[PDB]
Amino acid sequence: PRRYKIFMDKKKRIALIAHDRRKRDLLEWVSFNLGTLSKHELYATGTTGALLQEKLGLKVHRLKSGPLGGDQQIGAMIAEGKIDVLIFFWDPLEPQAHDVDVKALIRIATVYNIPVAITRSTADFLISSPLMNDVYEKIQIDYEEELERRIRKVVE
Amino acid sequence: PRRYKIFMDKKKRIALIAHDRRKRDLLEWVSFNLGTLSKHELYATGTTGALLQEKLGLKVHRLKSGPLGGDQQIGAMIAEGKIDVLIFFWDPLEPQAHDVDVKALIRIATVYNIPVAITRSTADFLISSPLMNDVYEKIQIDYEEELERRIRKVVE
Amino acid sequence: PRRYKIFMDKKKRIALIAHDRRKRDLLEWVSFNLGTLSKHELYATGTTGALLQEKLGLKVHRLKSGPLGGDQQIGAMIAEGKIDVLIFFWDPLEPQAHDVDVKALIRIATVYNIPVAITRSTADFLISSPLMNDVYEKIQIDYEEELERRIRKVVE
Amino acid sequence: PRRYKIFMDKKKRIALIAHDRRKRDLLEWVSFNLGTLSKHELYATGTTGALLQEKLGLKVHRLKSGPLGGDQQIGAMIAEGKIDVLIFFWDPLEPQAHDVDVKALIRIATVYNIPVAITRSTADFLISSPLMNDVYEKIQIDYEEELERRIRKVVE
Amino acid sequence: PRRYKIFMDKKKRIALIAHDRRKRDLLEWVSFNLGTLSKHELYATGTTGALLQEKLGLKVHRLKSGPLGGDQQIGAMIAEGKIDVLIFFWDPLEPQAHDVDVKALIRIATVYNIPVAITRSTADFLISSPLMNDVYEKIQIDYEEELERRIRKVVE
Amino acid sequence: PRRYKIFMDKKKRIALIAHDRRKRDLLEWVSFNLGTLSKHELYATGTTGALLQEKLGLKVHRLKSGPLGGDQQIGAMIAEGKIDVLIFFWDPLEPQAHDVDVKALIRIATVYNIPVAITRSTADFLISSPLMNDVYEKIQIDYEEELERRIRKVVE
Ligand SMILES: [Cl-]
Ligand SMILES: [Cl-]
Ligand SMILES: [Cl-]
Ligand SMILES: [Cl-]
Ligand SMILES: [Cl-]
Ligand SMILES: [Cl-]
Repeated sequence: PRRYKIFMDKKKRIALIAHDRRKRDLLEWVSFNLGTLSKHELYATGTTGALLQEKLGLKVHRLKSGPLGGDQQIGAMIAEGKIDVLIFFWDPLEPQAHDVDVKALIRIATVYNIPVAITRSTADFLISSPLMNDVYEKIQIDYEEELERRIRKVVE
Repeated sequence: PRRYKIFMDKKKRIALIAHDRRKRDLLEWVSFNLGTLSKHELYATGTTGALLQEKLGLKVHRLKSGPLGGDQQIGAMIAEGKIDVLIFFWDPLEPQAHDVDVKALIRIATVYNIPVAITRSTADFLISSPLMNDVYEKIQIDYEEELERRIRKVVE
Repeated sequence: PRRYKIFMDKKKRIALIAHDRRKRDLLEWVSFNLGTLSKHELYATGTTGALLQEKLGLKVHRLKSGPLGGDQQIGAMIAEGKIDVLIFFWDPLEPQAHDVDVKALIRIATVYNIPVAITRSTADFLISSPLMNDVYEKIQIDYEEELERRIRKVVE
Repeated sequence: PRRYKIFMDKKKRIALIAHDRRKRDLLEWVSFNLGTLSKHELYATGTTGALLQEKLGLKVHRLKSGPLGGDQQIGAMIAEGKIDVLIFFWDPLEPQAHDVDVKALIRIATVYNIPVAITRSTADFLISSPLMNDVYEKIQIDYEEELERRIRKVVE
Repeated sequence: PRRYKIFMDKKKRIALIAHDRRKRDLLEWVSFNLGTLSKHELYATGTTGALLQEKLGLKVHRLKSGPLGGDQQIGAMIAEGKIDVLIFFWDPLEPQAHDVDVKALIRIATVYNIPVAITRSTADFLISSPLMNDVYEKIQIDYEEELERRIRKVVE
Repeated sequence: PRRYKIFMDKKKRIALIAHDRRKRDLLEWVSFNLGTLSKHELYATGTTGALLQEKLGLKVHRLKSGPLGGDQQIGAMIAEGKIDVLIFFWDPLEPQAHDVDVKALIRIATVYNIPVAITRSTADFLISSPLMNDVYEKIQIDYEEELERRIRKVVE
């Protein structure tokens, strides 16, 4: 399947997500990077969103709570081009029973090949890339072509 | 947490999904039950929906290909109250690598307690119930309250 | 592989299962549906079973505790035709470490295409279908034919 | 919870299972160790058992095909005390989609602390141990007590 | 792919691992089997290691804490031949969020076909096999040959 | 637990990994970014590394085949501080059965908070950041302290 060269916009649509024991960490990261982040459009799952607004006076579009459908809302937005950078701080050691599934989100982000930070150090590289504030070129694999060939083969 | 009651409408919004080797089975099921399904609003992932339009001339709202984000569109729509019945025929023996993930959709259908058929016989019971064509009462567990309080104790 | 038309009995063999935080919910559901349920034969995992007997004076065959083998006993019973309706209320948000695996049970129920309720609203549709108290027709996929063709190919 | 001691019998009840690409390996292992295995009671999933009967003239109790419920029959029998050794040769590289799930069987073997060989070399150590042909002592953790008390605090 | 006959050493390199609620159990097992275990070289994840040294005066090489990379250190050691017996007592009912993943470790042990105990009764058979203190023969599947044929096919 | 600061070096130790159907993509990416990658120390799983040596004459340290233990070698090296950037191009649609597990590597990269690219566009942001070629500060959560205290309360 084909690899296409696609141009991406200067102003980004950034989804901000954190597992519960990473919420204060995300808050702090956002707080040191306010100047750059305030040039882009920002979204968050419900509770992280409230925290940002409440502790920073930040302007963010709030989706539903991650475990109550907010994770699928943001995944759908990725697939519709309405989010194009994912920042997801997650708990690799003691995650809550309800803490949002990292897999499905990173998967749909990989399908659409968008920038993803799943470590805080990755987010620091992302936010300081010249590509953050500029137009840039990305390679989109033609997964639709691949998928349909396979489906037709099975179905006949 | 509290359990509270919601009355659901007579006319349903029904999501139809099939794993690749179950596509023809779901087509045969829809074809045999058209009189009843034609009273309702029908939705489907990309390829299953085209197949229904082509083979049956059925008026179905087509979403993206399931593996390319249609699954998450449908999950988002369940959480938003835009879908209130899920019919998903799946492959329990030989699923393809890309076959739509059953767990995440049944998870979100269960959070919002909507009727779900993940076997063909379950589907025959659903469509024959008098509640298919009438309003009925569902119990909605107050997951937002519990969740909010747990998140609080962690972030605190 | 072939799809066979198979007739199923008027009197059902119903397995009743609940994750810990759904046990009181299952109790209440059973309590509003006693009249219909008392026409069929009923089974439960060990602790749910005891609860039903203790809080309702219900007659139910008790298997082992779900996490100590009761889940496999009921799956085996499905595969031997000794259970033919599954009612499983489960915890989509805060499940216990030991709470019975939903996947394996829904899988073997799909192999044998029996009616399954994994939401309480699904159970209300099931119990009110005319098929609940009548003989009905079901489609059994010939999974055995499919499996053996595949196995022989690998083994030579 | 309490740990208590159970004496196990000299004559074992042994479940033999192999993933499709390991079927010939298990046949060669059984064939090389017949003198010892012939002293014990032998059980197998559907296709592995037929193969042993055909190729070696071995008296093996055949269960259902593993992917069609034989795995759960065997898990139920472990929990019931009807199987007390599990020999399972599995494919760690290229398993088929239907290949029997390793986790659920080792889970239940561990709950009931029975000897388990999930590598061929482990099997050579098991069958050569003097405990293969004698009675021995096993520690059984009182999982029912702990479980019961946890379920109680939740339902309460 | 080929099955090769490979000779293994009399003196073993044993990795000792326990989930948190099995740590005291592993301690006790080691304490009844000190005489045999002291003939071989012993390794453990960080915290289990400390416990053994602290409660038994045992000489063991300590890797990092299992959840902080110790599990991958031991898996790498298996793949490099530096560990050739795995003893892993694990929690089948109430595992901690951080408790070491059993799957990846048993998988790499199966790739390299080494003796594995994942039940305490299995460990008692292992430690009493004459093969424990002797040279023995093992069958190594040529997984490398298989893998490369597959990779070349995809990549072209 | 405490969050503390570590300064990372100008010269990076970079692990390069690709699922089989992404091997050619990673080769094209490395080829386009050679000027920058040649300033750093490069590591790769077995087959990806040979391909880079063959096609680009690149000096890469080759580890074992990913599915035969190279993945765990790399995870061990991350935990040991021997790798401080992970570039992993993976197949979100049609992964092979043996394709390297994404979760375990991103888990350990997150424990030790190193920069991670699991999409090609993330990789273009990483390599263009001024932090690629300078020293930078990372936050290391004190996971060993928390873990140690939790293990203690359990064993106690
Ligand atoms: Cl992080
Ligand atoms: Cl079905
Ligand atoms: Cl429900
Ligand atoms: Cl093996
Ligand atoms: Cl055990
Ligand atoms: Cl990508």
